[PDB]
Amino acid sequence: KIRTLEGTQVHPRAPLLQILKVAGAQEEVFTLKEVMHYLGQYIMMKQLYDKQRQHIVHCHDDPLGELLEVGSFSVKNPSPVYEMLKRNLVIL
Amino acid sequence: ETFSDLWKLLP
Repeated sequence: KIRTLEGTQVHPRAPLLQILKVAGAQEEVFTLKEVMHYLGQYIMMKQLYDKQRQHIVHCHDDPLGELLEVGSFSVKNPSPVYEMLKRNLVIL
Repeated sequence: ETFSDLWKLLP
């Protein structure tokens, strides 16, 4: 597991890769910004954001919830995401 | 604001 997370290639462990693939990823190797890209696609596509208060994402009965280990997060409090990423990315 | 506007506004 990484401690500190430009252009550097990551390989996501299988649980994360599944979510990125559902989001549309055609790849096994990603940049960090390609991971964030597909992660936001996933929330969009699955409509996990709260529809009145769209900074809030409800991820509780979803494979993403399982990864983040929270029922909800705020896009303005992105810690659960960054922490999940260092738990789920192999940094070569 | 929409979720995707908020999302791309991230470090």
